[PDB]
Amino acid sequence: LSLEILQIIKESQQQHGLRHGDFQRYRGYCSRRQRRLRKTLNFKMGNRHKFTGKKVTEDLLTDNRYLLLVLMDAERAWSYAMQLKQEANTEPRKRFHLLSRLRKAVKHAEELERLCESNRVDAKTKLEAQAYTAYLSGMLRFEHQEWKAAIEAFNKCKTIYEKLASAFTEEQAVLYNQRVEEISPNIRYCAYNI
RNA sequence: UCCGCACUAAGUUCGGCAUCAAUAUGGUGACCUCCCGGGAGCGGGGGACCACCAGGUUGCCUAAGGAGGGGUGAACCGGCCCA
Repeated sequence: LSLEILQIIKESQQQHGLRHGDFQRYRGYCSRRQRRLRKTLNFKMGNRHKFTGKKVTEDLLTDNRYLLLVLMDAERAWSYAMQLKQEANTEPRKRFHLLSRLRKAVKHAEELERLCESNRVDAKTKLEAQAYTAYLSGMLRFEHQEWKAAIEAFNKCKTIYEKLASAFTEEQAVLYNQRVEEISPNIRYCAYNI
């Protein structure tokens, strides 16, 4: 139904090491959270000695929790990419795996976006996921030095964030304004690089 | 505050399975094919295909696929230096 992806990710990253710049602990926590969610809802991927490719269909979205699985997959991919960003200063080889991982991060984001097109999901989650996917696509295109698509995605995501902030009270719009302030320097730097 | 309770929500600890590919250059090891010379052992030069290591741009790649570290390397079947 209705979910607050931004609130969940903000409450998760600010309390699991990322508040001071720690990515190993956040990645470990995300992996443990994914494992616990898989065990809790009986979402086993492969049995003993065998593996089967699972899929999140619209029929099983009635639990209002399978969104968190794909969200945590995307968050883990993003954390891995930003972790390799730190170690890419002295290891030039890490960049290829960094980009190969963020390319799958955008795939996870677009999967979580496309699974929300059904009527079982309210209008808030769809718009929030669209903003998240736009931000992720912009980050991906910026990291590959593609400026036009990155700035287009950044414009879309900031427009959605501003509309969402205007839709609510000023007490709760602070987080959306913070996200806008976080993404503005990237847009300005990309424009300056041109 | 007590519960052999129910599920949701985070961590301790121990096992099992699996852990990618293309492109440019150079190198090693098998095998194949063109030559020049020589009274032998052979010497010099050019290519086709496979495996691997280091290492630069990448992906119609996955739930992921480190350019990580170690050991065995066997019966004579990885070669090197070979009494």
